[PDB]
Amino acid sequence: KPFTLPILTLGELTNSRFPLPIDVLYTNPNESAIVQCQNGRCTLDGELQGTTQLLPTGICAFRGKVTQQVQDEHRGTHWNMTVTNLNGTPFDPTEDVPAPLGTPDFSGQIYGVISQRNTNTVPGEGNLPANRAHEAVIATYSPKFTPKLGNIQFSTWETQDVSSGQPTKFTPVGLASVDANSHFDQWTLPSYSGALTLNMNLAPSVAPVFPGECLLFFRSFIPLKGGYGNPAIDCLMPQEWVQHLYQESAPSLSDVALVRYVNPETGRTLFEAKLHRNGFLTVARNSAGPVVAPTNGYFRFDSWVNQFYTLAPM
Amino acid sequence: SKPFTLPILTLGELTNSRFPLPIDVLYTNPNESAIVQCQNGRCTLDGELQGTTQLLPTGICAFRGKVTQQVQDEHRGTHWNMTVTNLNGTPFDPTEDVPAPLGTPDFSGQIYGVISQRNTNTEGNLPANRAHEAVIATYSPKFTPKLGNIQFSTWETQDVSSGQPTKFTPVGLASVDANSHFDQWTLPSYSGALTLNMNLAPSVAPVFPGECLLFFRSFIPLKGGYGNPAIDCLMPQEWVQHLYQESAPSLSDVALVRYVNPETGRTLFEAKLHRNGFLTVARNSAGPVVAPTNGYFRFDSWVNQFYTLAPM
Ligand SMILES: C[C@@H]1O[C@H](O)[C@@H](O)[C@H](O)[C@@H]1O
Ligand SMILES: C[C@@H]1O[C@H](O)[C@@H](O)[C@H](O)[C@@H]1O
Ligand SMILES: C[C@@H]1O[C@H](O)[C@@H](O)[C@H](O)[C@@H]1O
Ligand SMILES: C[C@@H]1O[C@H](O)[C@@H](O)[C@H](O)[C@@H]1O
Repeated sequence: KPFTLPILTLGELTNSRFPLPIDVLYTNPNESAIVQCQNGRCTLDGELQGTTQLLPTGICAFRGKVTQQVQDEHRGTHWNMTVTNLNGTPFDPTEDVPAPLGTPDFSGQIYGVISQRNTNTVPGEGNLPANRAHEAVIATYSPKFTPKLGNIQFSTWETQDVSSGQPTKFTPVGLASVDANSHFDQWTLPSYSGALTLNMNLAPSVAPVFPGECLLFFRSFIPLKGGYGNPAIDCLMPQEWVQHLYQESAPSLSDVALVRYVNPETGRTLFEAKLHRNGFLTVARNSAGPVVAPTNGYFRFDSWVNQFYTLAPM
Repeated sequence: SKPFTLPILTLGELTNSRFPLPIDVLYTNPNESAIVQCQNGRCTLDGELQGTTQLLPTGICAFRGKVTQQVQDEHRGTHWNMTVTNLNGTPFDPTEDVPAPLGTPDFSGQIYGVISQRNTNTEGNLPANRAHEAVIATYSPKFTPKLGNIQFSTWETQDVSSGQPTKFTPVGLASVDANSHFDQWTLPSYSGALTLNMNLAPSVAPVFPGECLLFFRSFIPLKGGYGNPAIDCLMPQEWVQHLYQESAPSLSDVALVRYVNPETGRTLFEAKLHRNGFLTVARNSAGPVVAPTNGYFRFDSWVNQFYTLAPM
């Protein structure tokens, strides 16, 4: 079965690591961190890895139940919530994944909304349940961030109106802050089972091997609740590619696919890239920053090549 | 002729095309009195997007633009006038043959979400940001997205900036009380109340007796109050994306599809997938379809509109 990519253009793609549109292609050759994100991880023959799942709505989402308000040294009102799988089934800590699928894969203060729809109903309200929603922040670097253990902590500005024991949804919106104390680092993994514990079942790190090549990312700018900053989240492949590869399950015929970024209006190749078996791109570029190209561009699969192939410089 | 196909995503791998929600259940309501004419999640089987439908899951019920004016509510809250652009940032051209900017909500209600802003200009060199909860009343006379401007309301009374890039991220509904006018089949008046909506995707309905529409239903969060609101789409967003990609010619008015249990390989029921992009089943009851969420629709064959469905 022939390998293919979707023909979605850049303006028709979304980020696999946060629910955002793709804004720009981006490189950063001098990156010192190990790149080992756990969302948006899928091999070219369709094997999901890390905490990757298929739903755009599941990325950095949680589902579970608040248990109680809990004490924390930091500003705001804090709440513990048990988390299930996103489909509502209990999370089994013995499954070979790093954390429930969809769990955030970076250090930071994730801003969003916690909502609740009670289980118990009121006969006088037409047998309908009570609801509430409030802004919330999940500090994924917190020692109380233990999604692999089945529970996480979030904070609210709201001091009282979060109910114990009720079905709870976290909808991610952006970051609370990127100030010095907010520990935003997109390449630092949370400790999924808590402070001082080793993460397990991780999708592998990715890196260029060939001289003069660097990783190519699909970058999205992420909203901020407050403060100064222009934070971005870089993914290895957009969510649509994860969905496409998963569907197709086409055998990989070598370790490296040649892809060309094409202008569909002019028919011209703007540059070429290696699409590696483990699900990431490299290009021959010697600079950091955006790739300035029209957002109607798209990657076209050309052929299977190998580690010895020399890319034309971008 | 390029063969027609559906994705092999199961129900638990699908999302709603009318609000950013996972699909929870398949659903019927044969006795629905409303005309069904939603404008998001509209795609013909040969890949033609219709209504306000666009491809991004992040674009559904999203807005992008700039705030122009602050107006205090007479009682509580603050209203903000927002010019809106296309989601890709380009100016919205009201002369384009669409009902409203793609992604515009397609139902009456108070849509609850978060307005966020990242300023354009900067003596530090990083832009200032803010976000607050917001509500967009799509039934409001000030909801005129086809004219390039809408209004949202906030609890926040001051901290929303004019002339700065603004994003609305939808989250759910503010209320489904009587005074909140939630009706998922009532279209907003995209240009205001006394004006006719234009360029609409057509209404959908069974043509053959004994059939009813089959929906992909999602439950939508509420900011407050009592309720268990739901939003029904004709096809999930992944089907819109797939059909658009494939652009396979339609070889009859109807693609017969079977909902299959892959564990047993058995067909649970069959449905008609109509050319204009919607499902009907032979069912004479309302409510969820009780089936495993690892079930999925498989394309069987092109059939005629006169084909008689096996009763569910
Ligand atoms: C719920 C809280 O309301 C306050 O007025 C705001 O200043 C905070 O940002 C937060 O939204
Ligand atoms: C930099 C400042 O951050 C704060 O949280 C906001 O409330 C202000 O509007 C401003 O953007
Ligand atoms: C910003 C507003 O803060 C208040 O405390 C809350 O009661 C409202 O629901 C809203 O979130
Ligand atoms: C019915 C009530 O709606 C309000 O908005 C909420 O703040 C309460 O917790 C409760 O659910």
